[PDB]
Amino acid sequence: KQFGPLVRWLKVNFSEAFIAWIHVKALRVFVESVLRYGLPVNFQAMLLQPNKKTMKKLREVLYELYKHLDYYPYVYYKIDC
Amino acid sequence: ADVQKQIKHMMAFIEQEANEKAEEIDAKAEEEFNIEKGRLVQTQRLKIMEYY
Amino acid sequence: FVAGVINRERIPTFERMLWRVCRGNVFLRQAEIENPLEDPVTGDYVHKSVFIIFFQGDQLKNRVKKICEGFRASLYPC
Amino acid sequence: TEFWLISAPGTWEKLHAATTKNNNLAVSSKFNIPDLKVGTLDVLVGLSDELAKLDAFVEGVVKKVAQYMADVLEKVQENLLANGVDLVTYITRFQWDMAKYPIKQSLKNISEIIAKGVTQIDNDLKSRASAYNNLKGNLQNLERKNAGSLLTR
Repeated sequence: KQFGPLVRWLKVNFSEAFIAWIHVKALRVFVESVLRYGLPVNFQAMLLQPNKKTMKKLREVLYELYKHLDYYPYVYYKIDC
Repeated sequence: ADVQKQIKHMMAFIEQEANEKAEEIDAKAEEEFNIEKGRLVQTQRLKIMEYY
Repeated sequence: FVAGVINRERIPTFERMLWRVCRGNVFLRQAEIENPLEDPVTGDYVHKSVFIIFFQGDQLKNRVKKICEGFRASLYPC
Repeated sequence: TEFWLISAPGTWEKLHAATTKNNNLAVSSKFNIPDLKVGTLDVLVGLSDELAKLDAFVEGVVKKVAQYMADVLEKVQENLLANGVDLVTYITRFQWDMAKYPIKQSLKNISEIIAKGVTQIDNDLKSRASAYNNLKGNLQNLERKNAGSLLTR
């Protein structure tokens, strides 16, 4: 009897927790990008997508674009589950 | 070169700090105005009702 | 506002860290003092440099005082 | 699987499409974020430490929910998010604007509402799963009392 209730309670909780944690990292990306990059009114907010076993080249590709622009020389927040 | 960018980032910030505290007194100048007016009305009502 | 003194050998890594953790910015003034002075045990006969920490914000004062002690800077009230 | 999350401010959003030309690295979706209420520089710096504190607590409490899911029927990744997988949700999510009001203060008010809301589910599910684990352990003792020699069973 308690297994059916706890699985419904976990599905109510864990789906709301991941949506809140994604909203928490979005506020964390909203902050510290207004200070690193300038704020005339707002910053140019874009995002990215995960990568498998090629992130050593992705870090090399991102640092080449960011060293001329400007721990990283840009804004970054890891979110791995 | 990048130092001249960070100058106008801060000058955008300090001017923004002057703006937002001006709006919170802009709201305060009308939030107290409609409640101070009814306060003197009620006491002048209580003065004019006793002499009535 | 903070005014203070730091040696010449630690000033380029100081502003690299000062740009890093403050990260809005503080408009740093770089100016080297003349012929070497000496605080008694640290440091013995070194020519230092002044700096200027205005920043106008009065919140980043906590975030710079840790850096001023971490790089062992000597600060005086102006 | 990991998840990478990089903003590049400085059109410039077409330089985001120039990063889509790097197809051998990632797809690099957009994930539009609405304009939040700003206006503080002192409180924004202080909120950066609080957002760092709230991020580690909320993800860490969520990791215990996955461990408590193995206590139910013992692997399977069925964590659907708004009738969607976690990759498909995060590619096209946004701020809900009603669960966290954009008109309210994003530094204090919208952050603590997400904080007290998550901590309400964190404390309640920690206590509720302890009751279901208490009945599961005693039923194993009911199987342990029906085991062994006849002098002890």
